[PDB]
Parts: sequence; structure tokens; C-alpha cells
Amino acid sequence: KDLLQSKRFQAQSLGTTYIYDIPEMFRQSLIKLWESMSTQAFLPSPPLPSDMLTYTELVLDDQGQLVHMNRLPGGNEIGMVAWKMTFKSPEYPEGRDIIVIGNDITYRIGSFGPQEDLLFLRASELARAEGIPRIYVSANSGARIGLAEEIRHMFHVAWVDPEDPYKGYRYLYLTPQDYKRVSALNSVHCEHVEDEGESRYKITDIIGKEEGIGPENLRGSGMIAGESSLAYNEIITISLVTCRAIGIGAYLVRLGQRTIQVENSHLILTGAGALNKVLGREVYTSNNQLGGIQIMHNNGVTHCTVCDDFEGVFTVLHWLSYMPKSVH
Amino acid sequence: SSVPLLNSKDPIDRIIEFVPTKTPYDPRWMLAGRPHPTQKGQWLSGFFDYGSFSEIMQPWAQTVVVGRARLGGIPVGVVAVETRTVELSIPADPANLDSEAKIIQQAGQVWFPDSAFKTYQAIKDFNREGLPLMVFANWRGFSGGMKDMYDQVLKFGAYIVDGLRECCQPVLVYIPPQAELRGGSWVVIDSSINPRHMEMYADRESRGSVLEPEGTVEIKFRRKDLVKTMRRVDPVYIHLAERLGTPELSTAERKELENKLKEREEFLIPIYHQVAVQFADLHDTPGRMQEKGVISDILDWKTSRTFFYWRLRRLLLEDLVKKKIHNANPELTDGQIQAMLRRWFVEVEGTVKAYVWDNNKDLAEWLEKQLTEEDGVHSVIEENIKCISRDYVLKQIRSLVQANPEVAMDSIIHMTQHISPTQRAEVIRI
Amino acid sequence: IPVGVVAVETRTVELSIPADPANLDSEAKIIQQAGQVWFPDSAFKTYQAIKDFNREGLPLMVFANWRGFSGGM
Amino acid sequence: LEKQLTEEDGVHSVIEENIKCISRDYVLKQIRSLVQANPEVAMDSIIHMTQHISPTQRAEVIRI
Ligand SMILES: CC(=O)SCCNC(=O)CCNC(=O)[C@H](O)C(C)(C)COP(=O)(O)OP(=O)(O)OC[C@H]1O[C@@H](n2cnc3c(N)ncnc32)[C@H](O)[C@@H]1OP(=O)(O)O
Repeated sequence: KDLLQSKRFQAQSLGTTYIYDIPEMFRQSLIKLWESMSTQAFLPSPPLPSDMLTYTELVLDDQGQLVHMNRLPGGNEIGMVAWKMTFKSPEYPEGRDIIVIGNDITYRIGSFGPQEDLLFLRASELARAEGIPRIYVSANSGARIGLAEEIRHMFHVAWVDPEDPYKGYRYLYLTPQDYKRVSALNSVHCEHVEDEGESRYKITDIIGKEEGIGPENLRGSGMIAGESSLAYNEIITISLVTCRAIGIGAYLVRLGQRTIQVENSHLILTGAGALNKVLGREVYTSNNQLGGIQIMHNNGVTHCTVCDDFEGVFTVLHWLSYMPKSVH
Repeated sequence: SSVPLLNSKDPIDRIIEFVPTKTPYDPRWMLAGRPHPTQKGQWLSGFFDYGSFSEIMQPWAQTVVVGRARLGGIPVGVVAVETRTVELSIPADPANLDSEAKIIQQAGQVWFPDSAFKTYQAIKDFNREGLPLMVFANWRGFSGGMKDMYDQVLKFGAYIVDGLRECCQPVLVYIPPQAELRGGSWVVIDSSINPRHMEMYADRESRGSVLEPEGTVEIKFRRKDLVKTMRRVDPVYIHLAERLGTPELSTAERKELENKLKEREEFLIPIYHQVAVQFADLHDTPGRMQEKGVISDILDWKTSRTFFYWRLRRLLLEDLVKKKIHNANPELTDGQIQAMLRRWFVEVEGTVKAYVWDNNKDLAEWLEKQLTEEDGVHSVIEENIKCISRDYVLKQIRSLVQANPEVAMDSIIHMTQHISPTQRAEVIRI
Repeated sequence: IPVGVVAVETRTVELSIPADPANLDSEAKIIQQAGQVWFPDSAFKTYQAIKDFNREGLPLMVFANWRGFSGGM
Repeated sequence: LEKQLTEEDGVHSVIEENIKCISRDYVLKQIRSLVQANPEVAMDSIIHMTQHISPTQRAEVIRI
């Protein structure tokens, strides 16, 4: 398989589609649209499905700029994929453009990295420069977190009583044999100390050589938050929640202000487990109690609820049916 | 007009005496100060000029504090965060005979819908007044429980972003000592929302990350990773595990060793859990934020006023000259204007003095001299601004006619009615 | 012609407020909301719709049957 | 309004001509306004506008 028939299964196990099926659903939803509206207007003869939709994938180059690429699906090296789709619809027989953005739930599940944030920002900037709608399909698990794995594997504990660890410990340290081969990478800051006659490097700040797990993800997240706040005021913004959304993934959705939510999904800021740990008892049993449709649809964060992703893409096209092709 | 300045009685070269602690504290104690706990008089200084802090909307949304104050005679708007637990009393409606008054417990360092709404309102009001904004950020994130998601916390979290993106004055975010910013609280006040005006600073005793250490441990340090760590640390576990993996011992010995290993694995969990939490905390430090470039600098609390005075003043003075530049050529962007000012400074002072830019005091004095001095050295910066203005006007005339040649013969004639004879000779001969 | 629509409900409606599981002494409640009256939720909803349909670029058809705002405590 | 705005290569939309007239008048007023407020650039705007004119226009420029 090696891709494309192993990621689809993982996506299906979570109650959502694979990301690279978003275009096919899109085409099929357009077909339904041409039929559904046929009772409302004297529409011209529809186009063939092969001529109903043409689209190009937006990928990042080595500098941070977009490239309109034609490539086989599944070639994504990051957890975000975006497209420019041109199509014909009943209200727009010749020309209608959108920028579609989506998370890949199967790449390092959900979570936003610096490159995902950069692609989001560039695709949104393209949408604003063109003045065309932005569509965001959210299936994420928040920002990206991580530890410095080498240090986690090569640290030692300075105990108060090495024969009884319940008398506590004083600090965490590296030995020189292991310090000398990591500190050159600016992965860790340590202070030399002498303890029991031994030279130890007590760790004071851990940085990590891996990129995409540190505070740089906050800088990215807030950055794209601003973009969404801008896009609402320039272009049309619509959001579809297929699996779940955590943290920034929910604010982006909220900053779109036009939310379609699939059944058995949840928009949360904190999970049930963390709340049950703070409160001291099993208060909540499911995340759907916290950000489910019984909460989001009745408090007005969610404009519409649907049963599956295909109906969601249909609802997107239905709302787009009422609105101009562009801000101009 | 610009924000008014006072010749304050409270110095700029003093230190802040009150130090934020790890235990709960009233945020006003760090803004205005407090009486000495051991004396009958004796005021312990805070951040702002004594007597200057003035609150608004006190009994509403008590988890966040907002007000106005002065720094060195410079008026500022102030936002700070309650760390203590507050109790919100909800009254009963007499229209319902079966209604009851309730008390809701609200923990500190947390957004609630009401506290987010208050923060938004304060930001909008202070920006529209024309003031710079000082934010003292100690938010652990948003409430995610059933009630607060039902009570629409996401909406006001988003309104915070919508507010900050539209600020036109300096916005200085500072993370005090023994304070943290976690995740959802970053993405709403990050400096990348409005880079032209927002700047973020951290103390040495501050923290910033996506999740708290415990939440990160709960994901990245499961039971099995704790056991893998025990495998290379605990002498007892190491002895037992090396013995159990030794071939050709016996069946009963292997069974006893395995049971002892299970007992040690479960016994040692609390200590290695605390170790994992410390390991997680070691990557939430401001040195990492400085190396990654998400804060502008790392400040010591005690001298912070002296920093923030001279920074703020400079920015205000820059905001004047940049504005004039923007008036000379409204087509320029902000980076062009910053580089232009850089170049003008180095050109007029000399390259040996080019290092005197990232020095808030010396450059603020220089900018003050160039902007406020008249009938004197005559402000070479002013002449440069005049030249930029002249070039813009000329470019606009040529741009306007080049797009519309059909009016050219009417624009020439009018411009030959207010010129000297020699200029008319130049017009005819050339 | 695409338009935005806002209309007013004249029947009396029942708002079910669920209980927070974190408070063992909480109870779910029923609130009667009368027709032809503004309430904060409905005023916010109307504001949100107006802002959205404006930013979409659509004209707004409002069908107004409001007797005023609820002034209770 | 539909006949005046959507029809082209036909009656030729007299309102379109009126809009073009308002536009040209505005452009001219802005040129004269910009130079009137800042005379210091006038001699530089003259020369550039003598580079893309017919010889009869140049004669009008010199004689008038
Ligand atoms: C966005 C902001 O502003 S901050 C908010 C940050 N987001 C979060 O709080 C993350 C939420 N944490 C969670 O894990 C969520 O509760 C859920 C829904 C993903 C939990 O789902 P689970 O079925 O428990 O997934 P699980 O915990 O097995 O995670 C799978 C793996 O991916 C990794 N992972 C999971 N979530 C994340 C994340 N948000 N970021 C980075 N890595 C992650 C873990 O290391 C985990 O390790 P494993 O490979 O050994 O399993």
C-alpha cells in the first residue's frame, strides 16, 4: 500500500474521510447542486462532470511561496493540504473560484506545525488577493507538542538518597560523555557542577534540536489567527468540522463564523480527561458533552449540523450558491 | 494631537519593590503597589507612577483587571490578570417564585466568557482614546467545561483577536515573574497579530508553552515510557531486569524476578512522574522563547520601568516622524519607512555611530532634537521629509497624466502662468 | 435575488437549560420565552446575522414584529 | 438602467460617456490641485507632458 490505501483506513477509523477525497466529494456535490436547484430556475444544460471541476494543488516551495502543482495524490510531506478549485455552478455557468484548506488527520495526527501554519497563511493571502472565498476543513488535534527525545533518553537524576528515592531528588543532569555530543547543536543549556567529586552538567534549559515542537508553533498559530480575523473582513470564510477540532483549530473555525459541524464531532478547548483530573472525579465521560452538537448547535457557534462529510460539502456549496464569486 | 506628557514626581530610574509571588496575589499590588505589610506607612512601589492607576468595571468579571495609569508621565491603558479565586454571586429573578440566588466559583489565570468580553471592551476603548496599552499576561487558557462552552467562550476569545488586530498605538505585552502563558492564551495576544505595534517581553521567572507540564506528561510520558526510563536509572530495577534476562537460571527464579519487577514498576511511579513533569517544565523557559524569536527580550522585573519608559517614549517619537513620512508619501509601507529612518540617522550622524540605534535613550533624545527644535540646527530630518514630499507630488502629477494623456495640453498651459521668464525660456527651448 | 432574512416568532417557546455535571446540586431548568420580545440571545443572533449577510455582500430583508426588549431583572 | 449599463457595441451607453467625462474632469482637477498646492515641482511636470504630444500641441504650448 505504502500510502493511499493505509491512510484511508486510519481516517475512516476516526469517523472522517481521507483528505484527498475532498475534491471528489466536491465534484459529486456540484452534481447534486445542479439537480437540486433545477426546480428553482430555468438553468442551462449542465456541463459534463469532467468539465465541472478543475483544480490545482498549492504547495510550498523552498522559500515560503506557493506553487500551483499538478501531482498524484498522497505526496504531501506536511499535515496541511490546500487547493485552488475552479468550477461552474448554476448561478455561475462560466467561472467560480475558491481556495480550500484542510488538515490531514493521518500525518502526526491532526496537529499544526510551522509549515502547516505557513501554508494556511499563504493560501489565505492568495484568497484575499484574489478576493475569493476561503473554505477550511478542520480535523486537527491542536498545536504540536513535543519533547527533546535525545535528552529524555540520556538524562540522569541527582537523588537526595540514592538508596531511597522517596527522600526526593535535587536536579536533573547530563554526564560529560553525553553532554559533549548534544550541546554543540543548541539542544540543551546546562551548568557545570561538582557533586560527590563528580562533574555533572545540570540541565537548566532544554531547547531541542527538532523543529516544530517548541514555542515557534505559538508564533505560527497566532499568526494564522490574525489572517483569519482579516479574511472575515475581506472575503467569504466557511468552516467544516469533520472529525474534531482542538485549540487553535476551533478558533480558526470561530474566526470563520460560518460553521458546519458533522454529527459525532466536537469543538473543544480542553479534553475531558484534563478537566476530570483538575476536578478530582470522573465528571465527564465523553468530549461530546463538552463541545458536541447538543452544546454548539443550541448556543449558536454552529450554524448547521449534518450527518456526514458529503452533506457538509453540499451545505458549503448551497451557501455559496447565494453569494458572489468575489468581493468585487 | 499626541498623548500628553507630565513631568512626573515619581522617578524613572527607581526599581519596582513589590515582586509577584507564586502564591495568589492581587494584580493591583504590581500596578500601583501596596502599603508595607510590617509598617503603618511606607509604600511598596509597583510598576506605574504612584497614585496614577485608575480602575473601571471593577465588580464585573473579576478575573481580569483593567484601568488607566501613567509610566514616567506617559499615560497608558492597563490590563492584568487575577490569580486569586473569586466568587460570582448571581441574583434570583423575582418573576420566578422558584428561582434561587447562586454562587459560582471562578478560578484565577483563566478566561471566562465575561472576562474575555471585558478584556475586549477595554482594548477597544483604550485604542479609541488614543493611548498605548500595557498588558500583564498570566493566562493559563480558557475554561472548557460544559457551562462555559454553552455560555459561548469561543466568541469572546475570537473578539480579543479582532480587537488587537485594529490597535494603532503601541501594545506592550509583558509576562511577569511566576507567570505563565499557555496555548490558547498566546494565540489571542501574540505579537504576530499586529507586528507594527505589538511587542512581547518575558521575565526570567516566567514560562510559556502550548500545554502545561502535566498535560504534556499525560501524553508523552505514559506508563511504558516511565518504565523505559526506570530501566536505566533505578539500581534495584536494573538488578532485577538484568537478572531476569539472564539465560539458563531456572523457572522459579524467573517468576520471582518478574513479580518483583512488576512491584517495582508500580511502586516507583510517583517519583518518575514528578521527574517527567520537571523534564517537561525545563522546555517552557524564556531562553528557548528568546532563541526561537517569539519574545523581543528577557527582562529583569526590578528595572523594567526604566526599560519600558525609554522604549515607549522612543516608539511614540518614532510614531510621530513615521506619520510625517506617511503624510509625505502615503504609498510607502512600514518596513520601507523604518529602513528610511535608519538610513537617515546613519547618513546624518555617521557610520561610526550606526550602533547608536538599538539604544532607546540616545535615539529618543536624537529624535526629540530633530522633531522639536526649530529656528536652530533646522532639523535635517525635516528637509529630508520635504524632499520626499516633493518627489511624491511630482510622481503623482506624472502618474496622473501618464495614465490620461488626453488632458496634457490643459495642464501644461496652467503651469506656465506662474513661472519666471527664464523658466519659460527653458520650457520653450527644451 | 439572494437576500438575507430576519423574522420574528410570535409563539411562546421553551428554553431548556441543561445541568452542569460538575455541580451535584445543579438542576436543568425550563425558561418560557414569549414571542414578539427581544432577548439577549435573539439580539445577539440578529446582530450576528446582520454582520454575516453584510460581509457576504447581500441585501437584508427584515420582517419586524417586535414589541420591544425584555426589561426584567 | 439595465439598457444603459449592459448594452455595448450598440447605442453605446450615453451614461458611460458622461461617466468618462466626470472622470477626465476629476483627473485634471487633481493634477492642477496637486501642483497648485506645491508649485516647487511645476517645471518638472511640464517637461514630461511635452514628450508625448503632437507637434501642433507643442506649437500651442509655445505660442499660448
Ligand atoms: C491549539 C492550542 O492553542 S493548544 C491546544 C493543544 N492541543 C491539545 O491539547 C492536544 C489534545 N490532546 C489529545 O491527545 C487529544 O485529547 C486527543 C483527542 C488527540 C486524544 O486522542 P487519543 O486517541 O488519546 O490520541 P493519543 O493520545 O493516542 O495520541 C496519539 C499520539 O500522537 C501524539 N499526539 C497526540 N496529540 C497530539 C498533539 N496535540 N500534538 C502533538 N502530538 C500529539 C502523542 O504523542 C500520541 O503518542 P502515541 O503515538 O504513543 O499514541
